[PDB]
Amino acid sequence: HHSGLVKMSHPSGDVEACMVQVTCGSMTLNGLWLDNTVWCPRHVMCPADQLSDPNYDALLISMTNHSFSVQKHILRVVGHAMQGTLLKLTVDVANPSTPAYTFTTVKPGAAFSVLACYNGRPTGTFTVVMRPNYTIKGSFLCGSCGSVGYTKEGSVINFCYMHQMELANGTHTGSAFDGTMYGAFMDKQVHQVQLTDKYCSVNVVAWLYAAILNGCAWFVKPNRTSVVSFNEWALANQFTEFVGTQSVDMLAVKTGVAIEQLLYAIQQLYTGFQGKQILGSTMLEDEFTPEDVNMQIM
Amino acid sequence: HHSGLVKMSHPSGDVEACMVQVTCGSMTLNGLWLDNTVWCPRHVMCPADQLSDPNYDALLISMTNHSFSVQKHILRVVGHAMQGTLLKLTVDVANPSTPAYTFTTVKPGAAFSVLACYNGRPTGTFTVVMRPNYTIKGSFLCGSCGSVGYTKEGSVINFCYMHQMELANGTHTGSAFDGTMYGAFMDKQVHQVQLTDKYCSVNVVAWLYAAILNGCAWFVKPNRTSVVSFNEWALANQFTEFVGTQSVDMLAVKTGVAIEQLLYAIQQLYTGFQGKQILGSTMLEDEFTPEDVNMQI
Ligand SMILES: *[C@H](O)[C@H](C[C@@H]1CCNC1=O)NC(=O)[C@H](CC(C)C)NC(=O)O[C@H]1CC[C@H](CC)CC1
Ligand SMILES: *[C@H](O)[C@H](C[C@@H]1CCNC1=O)NC(=O)[C@H](CC(C)C)NC(=O)O[C@H]1CC[C@H](CC)CC1
Repeated sequence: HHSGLVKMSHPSGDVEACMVQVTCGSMTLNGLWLDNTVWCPRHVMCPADQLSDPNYDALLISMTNHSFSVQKHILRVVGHAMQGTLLKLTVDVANPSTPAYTFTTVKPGAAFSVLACYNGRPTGTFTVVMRPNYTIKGSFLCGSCGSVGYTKEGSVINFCYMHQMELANGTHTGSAFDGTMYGAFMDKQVHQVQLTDKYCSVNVVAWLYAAILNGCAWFVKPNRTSVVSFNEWALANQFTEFVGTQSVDMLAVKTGVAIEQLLYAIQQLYTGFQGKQILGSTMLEDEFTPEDVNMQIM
Repeated sequence: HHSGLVKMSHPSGDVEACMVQVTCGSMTLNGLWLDNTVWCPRHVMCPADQLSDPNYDALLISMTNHSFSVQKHILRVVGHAMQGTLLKLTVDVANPSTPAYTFTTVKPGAAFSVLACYNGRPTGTFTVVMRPNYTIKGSFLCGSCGSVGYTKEGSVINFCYMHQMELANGTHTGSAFDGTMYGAFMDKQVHQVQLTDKYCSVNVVAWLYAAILNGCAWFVKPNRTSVVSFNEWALANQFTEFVGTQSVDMLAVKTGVAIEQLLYAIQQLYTGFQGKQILGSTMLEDEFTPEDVNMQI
């Protein structure tokens, strides 16, 4: 039986109306136009020559307001400033389609939508999970920097990601809108190695609840492992710490299966399912969130 | 190495702008507002009581324009007609933000984006493949009927799907905008014969090409199988006819691996990968298209 549990993105219209193209000399990428501000990655300021030890403090100083061209396809720059790894450009027109929005950094295991853009033109949307090593997967090619990731709660869009780079292993990372880069990473063109990844325990729990909700519960036993004992075990077996939420608790209540029974199950299934399947899979899945499961199965 | 091959949907803004809620007596669902026309599933006319064998012709006759209420959240009806399994409602105001559009009927193996809506409010977007048995997977709950699926050629939206129903196995089907149901399913709440799914061979080929481009070519041998023998093989082993395309050919040029090498490979890998992996999987994947792979890699 098909669960109906699929990778689902937020509708992108609200964010499509905010996307612009930013150009600084030879470099062109994408920007986010909210009210009188345009956000974009600061390496738009760097010529490909100096991309390996860029001196951003001196590059900023050398710019005037005319150094920046902002175009809308899907504007006059009257101020410029640097905030971490992002530029904050002030323009003389307030975006007439600015959504209600917040800037909140996301934590590992959280899911968000990405609107992939090239030259200020939205081309596609997909959902990603911030991994415990502060990378995301997804699809990003040359020119995609400035593409934004976001969630939506009510009328309020939370902008949480602005795309910056791709790593050697093909994963990706970027900034939060406070200007910090997710994970270590520096916006320089140099080899950077990401930390070891980990399974997102709370998302595995959610997925196993989805399985129970879908009729697949051969893996449930009376046996239980406590949260504290699971987290001790998790440090040493490449799982994140489990933190519960009202969202998980809703699934426990709905199914009548306690969280602690699923943490025990995870300790057994970790290694393989010995010929059985769960939701058409033979390994644990950690990219669906409790919120995903509550939305799409109930 | 993460290949960068993901399930990508079209930006939904253009379509969000056309979504409305349609109410008829006690039922409500979603509709599509293009110019002066609102499209919605005709079972909006059916009371819950009588969803097993509705008399749609008599329901339509029983109606008047004032039976139907249309509201845009994300409107007065002055005409109403039935086209197959859909209603075509004429409203007095034209949708100003009507995108350039056409109506197309997707074929099995083809991908399209879905805007899932409840009460006229877009809530989510995902991509599906029309399966060889004319169903789709996706995520659709109560109130989702009237959600639409679409492709894009340029700035032009091709509307191909309006959601109608769920089958006992959890899969879904809907109407094309000419009013016909994909796969001849009836918009009646009754058990119906669902054919068996098959592997979309052309998408399997595209996936193997993606593996090659990602530096996973362990399965590539100089051995070759012709299209016609493969297609003969495919009938007895739950695969679809392979039909080449310019998109596929681009991939054999990019990689330098010929189609027939991969058709031979499919015949071997169908039995299992024998301890090895392809793009993190131990089974063949058939929901990424030639167009996906070219676009994303
Ligand atoms: C801005 O559009 C790009 C996005 C890259 C391009 C290729 N795929 C992407 O996601 N960002 C960068 O190019 C970035 C600039 C520095 C200054 C941060 N550098 C970068 O991502 O380089 C990568 C390119 C890919 C290779 C392959 C492993 C490694 C370095
Ligand atoms: C219109 O919004 C719904 C969408 C369904 C409902 C639940 N999930 C969906 O995809 N369509 C219907 O409700 C449909 C109406 C008839 C007149 C076509 N009925 C329907 O899909 O019946 C299904 C419901 C689930 C059961 C499962 C054994 C089979 C029949």
